[PDB]
Amino acid sequence: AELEENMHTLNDNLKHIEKADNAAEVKDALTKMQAAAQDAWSATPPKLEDKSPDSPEMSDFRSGFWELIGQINAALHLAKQCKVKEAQAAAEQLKTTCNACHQKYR
Amino acid sequence: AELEENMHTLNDNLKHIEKADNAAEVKDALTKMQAAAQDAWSATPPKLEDKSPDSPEMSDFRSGFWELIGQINAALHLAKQCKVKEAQAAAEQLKTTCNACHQKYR
Amino acid sequence: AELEENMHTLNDNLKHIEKADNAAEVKDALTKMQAAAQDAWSATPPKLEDKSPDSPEMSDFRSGFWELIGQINAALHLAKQCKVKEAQAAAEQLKTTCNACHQKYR
Amino acid sequence: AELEENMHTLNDNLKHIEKADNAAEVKDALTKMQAAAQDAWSATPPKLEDKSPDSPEMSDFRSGFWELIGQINAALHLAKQCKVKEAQAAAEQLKTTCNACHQKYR
Amino acid sequence: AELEENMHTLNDNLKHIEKADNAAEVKDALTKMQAAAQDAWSATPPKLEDKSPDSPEMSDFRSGFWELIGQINAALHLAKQCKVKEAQAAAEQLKTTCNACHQKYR
Amino acid sequence: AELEENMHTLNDNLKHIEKADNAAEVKDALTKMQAAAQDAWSATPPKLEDKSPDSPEMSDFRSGFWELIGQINAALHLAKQCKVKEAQAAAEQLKTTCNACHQKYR
Ligand code: HEC
Ligand code: HEC
Ligand code: HEC
Ligand code: HEC
Ligand code: HEC
Ligand code: HEC
Ligand SMILES: [Fe+3]
Ligand SMILES: [Fe+3]
Ligand SMILES: [Zn+2]
Ligand SMILES: [Zn+2]
Ligand SMILES: [Zn+2]
Ligand SMILES: [Zn+2]
Ligand SMILES: [Zn+2]
Ligand SMILES: [Zn+2]
Ligand SMILES: [Zn+2]
Ligand SMILES: [Zn+2]
Ligand SMILES: [Zn+2]
Ligand SMILES: [Zn+2]
Ligand SMILES: [Zn+2]
Ligand SMILES: [Zn+2]
Ligand SMILES: [Zn+2]
Ligand SMILES: [Zn+2]
Ligand SMILES: [Zn+2]
Repeated sequence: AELEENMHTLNDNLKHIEKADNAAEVKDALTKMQAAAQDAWSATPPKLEDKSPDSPEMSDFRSGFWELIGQINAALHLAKQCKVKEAQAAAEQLKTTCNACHQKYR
Repeated sequence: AELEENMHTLNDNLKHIEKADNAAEVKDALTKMQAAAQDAWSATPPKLEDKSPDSPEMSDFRSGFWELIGQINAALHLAKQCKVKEAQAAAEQLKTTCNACHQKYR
Repeated sequence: AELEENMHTLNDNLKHIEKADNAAEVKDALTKMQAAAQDAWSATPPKLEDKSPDSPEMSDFRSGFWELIGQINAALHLAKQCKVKEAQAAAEQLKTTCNACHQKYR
Repeated sequence: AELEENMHTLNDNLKHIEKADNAAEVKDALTKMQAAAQDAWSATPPKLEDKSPDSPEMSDFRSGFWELIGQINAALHLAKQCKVKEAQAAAEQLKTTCNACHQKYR
Repeated sequence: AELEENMHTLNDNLKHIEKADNAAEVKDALTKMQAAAQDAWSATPPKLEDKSPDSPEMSDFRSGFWELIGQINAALHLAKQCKVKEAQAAAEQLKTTCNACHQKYR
Repeated sequence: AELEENMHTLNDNLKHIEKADNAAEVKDALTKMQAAAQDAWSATPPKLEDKSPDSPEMSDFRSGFWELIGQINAALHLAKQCKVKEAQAAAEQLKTTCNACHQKYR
């Protein structure tokens, strides 16, 4: 999908996680988030169209999705442990990574 | 899967592409390669276990899979155009990227 | 996904079909369209939140996706016959069905 | 699949749900039911082959699968809440919807 | 699925192959056949419920699906070579294997 | 995949099961094992390349995967019952079947 649709997927599933009433919903939403972040990490955003693939900006953009995906997976592990509230709190913390990328490259 | 199993998947499917007799086989194998490279780009290899995630080494390791995946996708586009020989030749060129990573980090 | 994300999926894949250079791309995009239309036909749109499920409006809304999905499948059959231009022309004709629903319920 | 195979899938999975000993089995079976009902709602049954797609009969036939799918999803939510007995009881109630369609159109 | 539903899947997809107008349909149907045969080879049929798993009957029953799956895959290879008529003729030949099993164990 | 890659998949997932901290991990790993065993049961191993498909050796090789898959499924049922330790103990017992095949045919 387009990068912007991956972003809508990330945003909508974060909301599902916040309002989830059970572990299965949190796991389902985190899985959809892992997939969207995977589809996005290789894209090139608008504000970076004019840059060498090896530009530290592109490398930094990637690192951001690398960090996000690591955090998504850690929250998913908590959900697999049936620690629903802890998984939801970890999902909240993701937003720091969303925000840090958006501040630089959105 | 473990990083080493992703590597076996990449290696075996390159061989299928070389010996393929039709576009469907080349597409199938390139698809399996995209998936293995996706599963690998987030891993941390042995020779790099002692490094900051932001270490230019980890960033470089990622860039290598970024490059590989771009080339896999370009070869896949050729196969979707039914340009089997051209796709096979592009698959050959991938090995430069395999080799460059292995020289540094394997 | 939310109804609005199904709509983004339909819109983006129509654009891929228009600019496609081969049958595989058209088939891939039509498949993603079938799936989005399937995810949408059971939803309830905003302008209809206040209506009996059996309201002729909800029945009409459904009929619209029923028609759309039939047309998506017919275009997909053309693509499976490798009739790329004909499939692209059929994809264009879909927009009449998009438009007719939007005029009533969007 | 043919409409009659979707019906066999619905019937067999209802039986699995009745005899299930755990939530995972109920969820698995309800998921297979959602998929079969999705594959069926767009079909046209024998006793209706001679009717305008907009015939209130075809619209009614669709509404029946719309209702069924809503009930399947509600039972699935109960199973995700680990309310196995409640999910099984909701699966029983589905049969009212099966029966009402069959009385008219089977 | 139940063994009898795997059999319905095999039967219906053979019919799709006979009436197919393009390679994609033949491949799609053969793929569904491979999956049904995979789901069946491990089952135990009624007329054999009273037999040691190592009974030469169970071993023979398995061999039959082993043979069938090999033939399904060979027909699929022909379809990937875009040899539609040859794939359809190979699909016809499958029925010898269906028949031989049914004569013994159905 | 090649038979040897199916074997790596079986081996790696057994290790995940041993070190699992929750049911979801055990189920995920057992599912990957079922799939690898399914991909392997139809192969022909090196030490048997020179044998009639109906050779009691090939029939015996198959029986071994038949037994393995039955045991994988039984362990999976325990995991679906949330009996994690019991599922892990059943996964241990699988190794008897791995070993018996390897002694004869590896
Ligand atoms: C970089 C490493 C990013 C991370 C991590 C996340 N996002 Fe993002 N996002 C990023 C960019 C470069 C853009 C602009 C894309 C464009 O086409 O302009 C966005 C955009 C969004 C949007 C708005 C989409 C739109 O309609 O234009 C949303 C709602 C959004 N991003 C959400 C989001 C969330 C919730 C994330 C973490 C869970 C997240 N993004 C991560 C870059 C990056
Ligand atoms: C880094 C960016 C790499 C790219 C691109 C590719 N490979 Fe690789 N590979 C890499 C590492 C760090 C390692 C060592 C992993 C370990 O556990 O030691 C490997 C290993 C292999 C192997 C051997 C696996 C084994 O049995 O130990 C193979 C056969 C292999 N890699 C193949 C391969 C191919 C064909 C690639 C391109 C198509 C490729 N790799 C890319 C790192 C990287
Ligand atoms: C009813 C039967 C519809 C059919 C067929 C299609 N669409 Fe639609 N669409 C419909 C509604 C009720 C809405 C409003 C949803 C809302 O939340 O307000 C929409 C919306 C769109 C949009 C805008 C999405 C947004 O960002 O708000 C787009 C781009 C769109 N729809 C596209 C689209 C296409 C391309 C279709 C056919 C291929 C199509 N829609 C069909 C209802 C219906
Ligand atoms: C209409 C909205 C239906 C709903 C809801 C369900 N079924 Fe159905 N079913 C319907 C029709 C029109 C038919 C006849 C199809 C034909 O080819 O004649 C059927 C058939 C069945 C059958 C028999 C299949 C056969 O072997 O001929 C079964 C066992 C069956 N249906 C089961 C079933 C169940 C369990 C349902 C709810 C969970 C259900 N159906 C819903 C139409 C509709
Ligand atoms: C054994 C190795 C078989 C092979 C190969 C195939 N079939 Fe079969 N089939 C087999 C059995 C033991 C049974 C009886 C199952 C039962 O529950 O009684 C069947 C049954 C069928 C049926 C009828 C299903 C029903 O409604 O009762 C059909 C239509 C059928 N089988 C078709 C079929 C086809 C087309 C096959 C090859 C492509 C095929 N079967 C292979 C055992 C075996
Ligand atoms: C026969 C019925 C087998 C069963 C059951 C299992 N394995 Fe196996 N395995 C088998 C063969 C014939 C071979 C040799 C394949 C070859 O190409 O030489 C193997 C090999 C392995 C290996 C080594 C793979 C390699 O790198 O060469 C491993 C690690 C292995 N098998 C593991 C394994 C496990 C864990 C099993 C049960 C859970 C298992 N195998 C079952 C044949 C059979
Ligand atoms: Fe659970
Ligand atoms: Fe083709
Ligand atoms: Zn797109
Ligand atoms: Zn809920
Ligand atoms: Zn692993
Ligand atoms: Zn391996
Ligand atoms: Zn070939
Ligand atoms: Zn949502
Ligand atoms: Zn969107
Ligand atoms: Zn293209
Ligand atoms: Zn069919
Ligand atoms: Zn059970
Ligand atoms: Zn069943
Ligand atoms: Zn059936
Ligand atoms: Zn056709
Ligand atoms: Zn291979
Ligand atoms: Zn864990």
